[PDB]
Amino acid sequence: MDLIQAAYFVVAILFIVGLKRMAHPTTAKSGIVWAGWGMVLAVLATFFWPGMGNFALILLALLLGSVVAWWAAVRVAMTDMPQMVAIYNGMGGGAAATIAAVELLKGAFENTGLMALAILGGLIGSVAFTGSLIAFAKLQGIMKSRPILFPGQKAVNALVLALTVVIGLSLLWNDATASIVLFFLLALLFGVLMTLPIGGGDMPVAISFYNAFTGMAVGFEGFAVGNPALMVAGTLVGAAGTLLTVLMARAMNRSVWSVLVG
Amino acid sequence: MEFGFWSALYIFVLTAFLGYELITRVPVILHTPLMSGSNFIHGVVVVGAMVVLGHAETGLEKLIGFLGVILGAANAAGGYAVTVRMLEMFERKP
Repeated sequence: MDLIQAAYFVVAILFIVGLKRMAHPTTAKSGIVWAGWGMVLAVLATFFWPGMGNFALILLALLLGSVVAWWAAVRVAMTDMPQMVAIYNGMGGGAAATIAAVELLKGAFENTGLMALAILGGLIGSVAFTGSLIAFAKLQGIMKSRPILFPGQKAVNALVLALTVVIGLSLLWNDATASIVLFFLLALLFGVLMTLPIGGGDMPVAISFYNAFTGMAVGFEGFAVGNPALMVAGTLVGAAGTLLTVLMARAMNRSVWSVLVG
Repeated sequence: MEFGFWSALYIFVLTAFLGYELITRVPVILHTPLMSGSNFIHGVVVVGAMVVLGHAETGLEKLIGFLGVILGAANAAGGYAVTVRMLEMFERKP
């Protein structure tokens, strides 16, 4: 507990300084390096979580995802870097949801307010996930670039979101394993629906928006389960990410709401 | 929030103020690399997914916890790689 605490703490200082340095011209190159060590320290230190098992599945999954991902990033043309940022972002959010989802269906929550936090992070995660994939698809030409519009869409979107929130709250009284898969389907479903109307040209602001969204997703997820490394880094990026989205929109001589709609 | 409700709320808001604050005064040329690095940083989701996986029973929990770690690992690995390549655009040639 106390050496993990100590490690995860130094990890925050490494992400804070790293993010701090990524933001200034002379110091940008080191920033990613500092944050890098942050990750390393964090990934090692978490091996010593008490009650830790399934190590083969763990080593498999770290190895599988980290390498295939690295492989892709290195081969891609500089011209496709926006969608790469998108798709790695999506999966960050998917992870936020998986954390939520597992804990939710061991119903491992005593505090119902923590449960609520977890569910909120699940919803936001799931949205970022499929939201960032639609973004990718569009850039890659796998889908229509321009706003995918239809009859009374505004209403169907609000409706799914409303339905999702609602059946989400449901898990506080009844946490039936059927309600959980429904909750996530709807959260993933609302992810896609949210981004159909977003034009390819606005995609930089959508992606910055989803980046804020998964950051927030993971900070919430971190508070719900007792994990400081997520709590800090999560909200650090959620907060910096929303500001970034404002500045990116401003720069593109246009507004965030506009991006979201048609 | 957790580990002292007030304790945690102070952390939440301070971290949020601090995060927001570091990014003010960022230049335009650094927008997207900043996005990539911050995207890389929420790559710590692995750590959380890792713990979910480590304690998983029921097998469903292992499956979905297994995906969690893959997804989380690519976010960190891929985000790191991508940020590094963007930063190489600023560099001269000889």
